Amino acid sequence: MVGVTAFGNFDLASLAIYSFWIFLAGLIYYLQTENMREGYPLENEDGTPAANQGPFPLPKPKTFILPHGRGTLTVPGPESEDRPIALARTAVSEGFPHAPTGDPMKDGVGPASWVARRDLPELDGHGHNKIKPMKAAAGFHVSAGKNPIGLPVRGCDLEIAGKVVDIWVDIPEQMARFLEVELKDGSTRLLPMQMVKVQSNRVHVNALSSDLFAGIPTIKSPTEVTLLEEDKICGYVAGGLMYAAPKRKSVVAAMLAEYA
Amino acid sequence: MSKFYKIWMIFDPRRVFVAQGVFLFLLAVMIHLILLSTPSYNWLEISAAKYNRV
Amino acid sequence: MSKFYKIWMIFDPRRVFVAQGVFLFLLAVMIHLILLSTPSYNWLEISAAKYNRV
Amino acid sequence: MSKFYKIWMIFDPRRVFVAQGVFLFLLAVMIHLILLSTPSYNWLEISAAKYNRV
Amino acid sequence: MSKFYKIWMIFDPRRVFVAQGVFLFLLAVMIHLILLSTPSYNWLEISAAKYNRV
Amino acid sequence: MSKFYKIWMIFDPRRVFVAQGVFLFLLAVMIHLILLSTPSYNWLEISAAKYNRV
Amino acid sequence: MSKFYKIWMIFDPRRVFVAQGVFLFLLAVMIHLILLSTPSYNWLEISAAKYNRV
Amino acid sequence: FDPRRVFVAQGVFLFLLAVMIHLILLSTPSYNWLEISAAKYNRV
Amino acid sequence: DPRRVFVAQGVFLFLLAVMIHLILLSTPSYNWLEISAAKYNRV
Amino acid sequence: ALLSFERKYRVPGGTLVGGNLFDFWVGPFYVGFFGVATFFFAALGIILIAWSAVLQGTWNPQLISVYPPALEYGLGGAPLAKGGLWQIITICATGAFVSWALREVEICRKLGIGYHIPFAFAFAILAYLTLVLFRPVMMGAWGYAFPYGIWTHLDWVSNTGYTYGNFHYNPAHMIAISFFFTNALALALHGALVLSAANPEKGKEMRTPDHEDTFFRDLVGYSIGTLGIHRLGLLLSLSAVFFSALCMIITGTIWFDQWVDWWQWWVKLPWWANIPGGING
Amino acid sequence: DLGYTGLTDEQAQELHSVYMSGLWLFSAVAIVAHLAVYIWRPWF
Amino acid sequence: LGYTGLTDEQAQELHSVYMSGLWLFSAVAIVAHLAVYIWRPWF
Amino acid sequence: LTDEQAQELHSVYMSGLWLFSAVAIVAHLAVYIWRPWF
Amino acid sequence: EYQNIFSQVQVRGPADLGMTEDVNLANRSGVGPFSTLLGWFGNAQLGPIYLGSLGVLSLFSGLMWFFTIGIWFWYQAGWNPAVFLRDLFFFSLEPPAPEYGLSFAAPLKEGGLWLIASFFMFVAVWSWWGRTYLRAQALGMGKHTAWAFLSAIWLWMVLGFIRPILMGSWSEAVPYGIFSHLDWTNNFSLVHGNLFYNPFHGLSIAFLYGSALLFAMHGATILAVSRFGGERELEQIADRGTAAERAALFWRWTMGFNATMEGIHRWAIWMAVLVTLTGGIGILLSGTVVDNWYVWGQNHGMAPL
Ligand SMILES: CCCCCCCCCCCCCCCCCC(=O)OC[C@H](COP(=O)([O-])OCC(O)COP(=O)([O-])OC[C@@H](COC(=O)CCCCCCCCCCCCCCCCC)OC(=O)CCCCCCCCCCCCCCCCC)OC(=O)CCCCCCCCCCCCCCCCC
Ligand code: BCL
Ligand SMILES: CCCCCCCCCCCCCCCCCC(=O)OC[C@H](COP(=O)([O-])OCC[N+](C)(C)C)OC(=O)CCCCCCCCCCCCCCCCC
Ligand SMILES: COC(C)(C)C/C=C/C(C)=C/C=C/C(C)=C/C=C/C(C)=C/C=C/C=C(C)/C=C/C=C(\C)CC/C=C(\C)CCC=C(C)C
Ligand SMILES: COC(C)(C)C/C=C/C(C)=C/C=C/C(C)=C/C=C/C(C)=C/C=C/C=C(C)/C=C/C=C(\C)CC/C=C(\C)CCC=C(C)C
Ligand SMILES: COC(C)(C)C/C=C/C(C)=C/C=C/C(C)=C/C=C/C(C)=C/C=C\C=C(C)\C=C\C=C(/C)CC/C=C(\C)CCC=C(C)C
Ligand SMILES: [Fe+2]
Repeated sequence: MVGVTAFGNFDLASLAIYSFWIFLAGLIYYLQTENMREGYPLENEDGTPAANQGPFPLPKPKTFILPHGRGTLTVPGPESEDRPIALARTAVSEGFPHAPTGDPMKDGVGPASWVARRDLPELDGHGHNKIKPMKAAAGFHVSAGKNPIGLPVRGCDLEIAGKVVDIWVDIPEQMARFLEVELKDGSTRLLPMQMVKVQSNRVHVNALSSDLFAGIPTIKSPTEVTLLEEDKICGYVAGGLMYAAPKRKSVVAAMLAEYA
Repeated sequence: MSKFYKIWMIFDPRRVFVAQGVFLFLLAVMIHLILLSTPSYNWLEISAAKYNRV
Repeated sequence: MSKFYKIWMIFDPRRVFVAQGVFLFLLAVMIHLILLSTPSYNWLEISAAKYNRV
Repeated sequence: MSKFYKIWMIFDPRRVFVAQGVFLFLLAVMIHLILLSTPSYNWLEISAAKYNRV
Repeated sequence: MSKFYKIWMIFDPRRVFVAQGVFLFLLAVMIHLILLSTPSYNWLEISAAKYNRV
Repeated sequence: MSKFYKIWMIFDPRRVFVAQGVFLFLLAVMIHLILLSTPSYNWLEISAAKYNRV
Repeated sequence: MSKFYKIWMIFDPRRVFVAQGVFLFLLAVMIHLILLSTPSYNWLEISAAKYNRV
Repeated sequence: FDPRRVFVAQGVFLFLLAVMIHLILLSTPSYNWLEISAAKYNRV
Repeated sequence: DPRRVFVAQGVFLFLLAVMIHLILLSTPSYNWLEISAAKYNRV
Repeated sequence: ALLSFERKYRVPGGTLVGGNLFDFWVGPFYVGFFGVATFFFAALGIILIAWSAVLQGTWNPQLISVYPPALEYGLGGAPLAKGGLWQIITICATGAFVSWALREVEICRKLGIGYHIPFAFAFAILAYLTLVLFRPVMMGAWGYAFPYGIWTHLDWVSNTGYTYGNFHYNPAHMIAISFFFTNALALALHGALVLSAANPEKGKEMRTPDHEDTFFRDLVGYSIGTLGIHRLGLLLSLSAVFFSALCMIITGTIWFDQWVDWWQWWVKLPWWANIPGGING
Repeated sequence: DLGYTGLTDEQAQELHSVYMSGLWLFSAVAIVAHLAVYIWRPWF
Repeated sequence: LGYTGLTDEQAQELHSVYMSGLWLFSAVAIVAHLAVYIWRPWF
Repeated sequence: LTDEQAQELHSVYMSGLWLFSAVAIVAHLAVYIWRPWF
Repeated sequence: EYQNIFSQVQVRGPADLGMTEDVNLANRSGVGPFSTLLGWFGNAQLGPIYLGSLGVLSLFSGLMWFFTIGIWFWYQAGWNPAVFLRDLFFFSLEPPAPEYGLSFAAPLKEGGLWLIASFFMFVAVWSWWGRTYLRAQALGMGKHTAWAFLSAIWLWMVLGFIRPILMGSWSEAVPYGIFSHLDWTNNFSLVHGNLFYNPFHGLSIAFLYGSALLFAMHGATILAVSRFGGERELEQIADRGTAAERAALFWRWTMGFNATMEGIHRWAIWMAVLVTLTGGIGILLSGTVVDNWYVWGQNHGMAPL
């Protein structure tokens, strides 16, 4: 079949390439349609629906049947965020920042934001709790690397705000998730591991300073952690990067601020 | 043939009409390009021959 | 042959009809291109020869 | 041969019928392409030869 | 040979029948392709040579 | 040799029989292909040269 | 040599027997192919030369 | 030392080393028992 | 860990011995088999 | 305008240069100082490619080609019509890519996330600079860089590869190709696994990460985990690009011959270099 | 009333009737064009 | 059988209208095939 | 499925199968008469 | 800054035997050892692996394929271990010569062994595909992995089975050997004109580059939002959190559009599948329809002349 044409130069090479162009257009449409299942419809900065919705229409809803009798999530659906946002718009026109009205970290807006998830712990496959302190877990032990239990915890201002008591691990996943860090208030806070730098003599936290360690949202029950409060803790620890920038003893930051 | 209308209790009109419009335009472009490719029925070249434009 | 209708208690009409439309269009395009490929049954070339176009 | 029907207490009809349709279409395309490949039984070239078209 | 039937207290019929169907079709295709590959027993060429189709 | 039967108190029959069937088919295909590869014992070519097929 | 049997308080019979079967088959195949590779001891060619098949 | 792992490693080692030695012998034109036997008994 | 050290040592010793024997077998001399064949008229 | 959830994140700050001069959005796009710069550079580059189309004489998008200066110009400038437009477009492209990376830093930073994304984009930027800047400068002329054409830079790839015979024998090349193939395999497996967990057999409950580990351990016997798979993906892609840059930086610079001649060294190693038989000897 | 799209019988008939009116208008324009081309230059 | 959701009467109605459409399609195909065959046979 | 359902479904299947087979036999005879392959 | 590239402290405890729905555990083996080296990057646990009927079929066929190629390599070195060591990358198990065509009459030594090894490889790969499908089915999961593997198998089948049949010669399949199959690739390109001017070759390259692109993008995004538990993706699909929102907003403010925790994986699977899909189509057209791609490109507005 080498080289006969149906018309002009059109052969199976050309038929295949044009068929692929059509198929690719259809596939791109389908992929974007699947990706329009969270966050839509679009809205103005004042909450009312926008005149924009886009060239791509919303897909038909599909239902996820949650495991462990948690119910059903059907998407796309009506999305509200079931919490008040403490922001005030800077300009009357659109596409401008909304400045925080009170304390930004702690009303939970910006990089310190959090989401109202279900106030329940996520479960492993067998139904138990997924994340658990070392003492509550049976058989787990620090297996390699510098064991952080018993070390002081230093903030971004080169003060020590507490010291490590226990590790929260993720049972099926077999990896450490939180540092239970206890202050000389006596109450304990949770530290995401990916926000802490475990050194030989010291657990450094670039995010926060000592005075902000007390503000971390504490845990409802003392052996478990729910999704809501994980957002709450993670959002505050992470928003500490911008909102605790002044209080930080960084050579390069002081360098640039003195020049600026 | 009388009750072909029940196809619309099977198919959502919006999706069907979008697909139909795309299909019809693509088919029309197909046939026009096929006609333009052949030395005859390439109406452009033919009118160039008839009125001695070249 | 009389109870072939129970195929619709096996298959969802929507999916079957979409697949059938795609299949029929693809088959028709197949056969038309096969006919266009051969020097005979390429109705374009044949009519151009018959009426002495080029 | 009388009680072959019990195959349907082994196999789900939906899956079997989908597989059978796919298999039958693929086999038919197989054989048609095999026939088209050989210089004889390529009915296209042959009719061209018989009626002195090209 | 009389009590070979006890193989069905060893093996689930569904899985065995699926595997057997796949095996039989694959073997048949094997042998047909082997026959088609050899210049003799490629019945296509034989039928082309016997009736002066070339 | 009398009490070889205790192998079945060691091995699960299902797994052993599946492995044995696979092994036997693979060995048979091995030997048939080896025979077909050699110019002699390739019974096909032998038959072709015996009846003067070419 | 009398108490070699205590190897079975070291090794699980199932795993050892599977490994042994695989090893023995692979070794037998090894040796047969080595014999087939050499012009002598390739019993096929030797029979072919004896009975003059070519 | 786990006796099972040691025994498996030892068996693999012994067999692999034997195969290597036999292959080294078969490589040389001499010591190739099959081929020198073929030369002896006029197999050419 | 004595186990890991011993395994690495055994692998090292065996591999090095094989390399040395191969180096010897490479040279036309020191190839005990081949010089023996030359000596005893194996050609 | 805004996603249902976007407004609580649109806050001031977290930007490297310019305070709140350009700390605003245009539609969904965040602008910033480096957004202004990258729009300028991208616009100018696309315009200059169109002007190349005008000068060359074609309007076929697949035939437009902007060739670098010829070899005799060395590392100096060339007339715009015969090599200078390529140089200006290269400067515009480099500026656009770097501004894009810095704008990504600003966005990562307003949102409070790590800088892995501008990190990984810097690897691609360095591979591009290896092909366009480092190797031709180390090697003497702008004429060793590739033209800006859809099908004419493939000609550059082919000619450069066949200058050294079969380029398949470059070893860093083989490592990079293995990384690319492994990356595509891992991407397919990861997408399939997550989709199959979220979209199970049809009407039964949504799966868990335990099911993903179970499936893959049944398949081959060692699951890597979610964090593991994302680490492995980032590292596979970055290693592929790094070894591409290496294999091309060493080519024509410290290696000048056929690459199978490089592979020749293992064959000639003392304890087998003389044995008869086999493929080699 | 399969309810797959949610439309009722009367809605279906109304929509199908207006569709078919549009379809026959399109078909009529196509037939006029085809006759014009055929008269101008036949393909049979 | 209980696999999609339709009853007997719905199945018969849908199948009847399908088959009417199928035979209409088949009739148009037969007319086209006869026209082509008369115009230029392939047998 | 039960016994009666199985028999009913198998009977209608086999009617369809023999219809398909009959059309295939007619086509095969037509082709064979037109041009034999044996 | 901690970059989350390597775990900085590890933990372990009881091994996880895995979920137990519709899975015959008689076939699942026992858990293997824990690797401290693998634990610095991902999971440290090895095993347990499932060993079924298709598992044994695939293991047997693949082992015999590998063994057959190895025995041919040993023969091809003259049974010398040193030559085998030095020419391991230069050995080749080459298909029959063109004059045999598709016939199985090639002697054992110019391609009977190639045919035997190819049969073993066929059985091994298709058994593994079936095993992928059944492992997905046993846990009640979707069959997405089976279809992506089917795309890879499509390219493999075109390279070794379908194209040789279309060209009527076993001589045009791929030899088993490292440098030999690389030379097969180069010579395939040389014989048919540039494959660079094969449009489906270009599409395949586009989707391979896109795979590397998209998967660097996605790994970097997930590692950047792993501070909010972003790596736990099934739960973010189930119950959206701030990691998902921050990822979506990063990509929306960067390039004007974003995805979902769910939908980025549809992008990923299609981006990876299209590589071998378009590659198989291009190789199938290569030689069967076009035998000089550069001339074809000249004829189709791709090359200057
Ligand atoms: C009407 C007018 C006429 C118009 C005509 C023109 C039409 C234009 C259309 C334009 C395109 C529109 C969009 C297309 C993409 C849509 C994707 C989609 O909708 O996903 C939904 C759906 C999502 O499933 P889900 O919701 O996640 O599952 C939830 C369930 O609970 C769990 O469900 P599950 O686990 O059971 O999953 C089942 C399902 C879900 O699959 C997945 O999970 C995703 C896997 C993605 C990879 C799939 C590719 C695998 C490739 C197989 C072999 C490749 C080589 C084939 C040969 C190449 C062609 C020559 O599996 C599949 O669908 C894949 C089957 C692959 C068989 C391919 C056989 C050969 C081709 C035959 C064509 C028909 C194919 C089937 C069509 C019907 C499907 C129901 O996924 C799919 O159905 C995949 C669609 C497959 C499309 C065809 C695949 C090959 C395409 C070839 C392109 C060639 C172009 C031409 C070039 C050469 C020409 C000469
Ligand atoms: C001089 C050489 C030629 C050329 C010749 C070819 C040829 C010939 C081909 C390609 C192909 C490809 N080339 Mg090219 N290529 C050239 C230049 C390039 C350049 C470049 C920058 O120069 C690039 C990026 C590429 C890139 C690509 C890929 C997009 C594509 C292969 C997809 C793939 O992953 O296959 C690898 C994946 C597979 C082969 C699938 C394997 C699947 C099976 C199931 C795996 C089984 C494993 C087996 C059992 C082993 C088990 C092991 C144990 C389990 C451990 N080529 C030049 C022009 N290239 C292919 C293609 O599709 O082209 C259209 C192809 O055939
Ligand atoms: C406030 C401070 C004020 C200080 C003022 C005093 C500074 C005095 C500076 C005088 C000369 C500076 C020399 C610069 C170093 C050049 C290296 C050199 O040795 O030159 C030899 C070569 C001579 O090339 P040649 O080919 O003619 O000769 C070969 C060189 N020999 C034989 C001598 C070994 O010149 C170059 O390398 C030219 C490089 C051009 C660099 C321009 C880059 C533009 C910026 C954007 C870069 C990013 C995009 C890259 C794209 C580039 C365009 C495509
Ligand atoms: C290369 O190979 C070559 C090309 C040479 C040879 C190729 C050969 C191949 C094998 C040819 C294959 C042919 C196939 C098998 C032919 C199949 C034909 C039939 C199955 C197609 C069916 C057509 C019927 C269509 C037109 C149906 C139309 C009906 C619609 C108008 C509406 C009806 C739909 C519903 C039921 C209506 C209302 C809905 C409810 C609510 C009542
Ligand atoms: C290269 O090799 C070559 C090509 C040369 C040779 C190849 C040879 C191969 C081996 C050929 C293989 C042939 C195969 C084995 C032939 C198989 C034929 C049979 C099995 C196909 C079956 C056909 C029957 C079909 C048409 C069924 C039709 C019935 C439908 C119309 C509806 C019936 C479905 C249900 C039961 C009806 C509803 C029932 C209710 C109660 C729900
Ligand atoms: C000392 O070590 C020992 C000897 C024990 C074992 C070591 C062995 C080592 C040396 C093995 C080396 C293996 C080589 C290096 C593997 C290379 C594989 C190459 C790279 C594969 C590349 C491409 C191969 C693919 C394309 C093959 C595709 C063929 C499939 C499509 C199946 C073909 C279907 C066949 C032709 C059907 C024939 C059916 C029967 C009737 C013959
Ligand atoms: Fe992911």
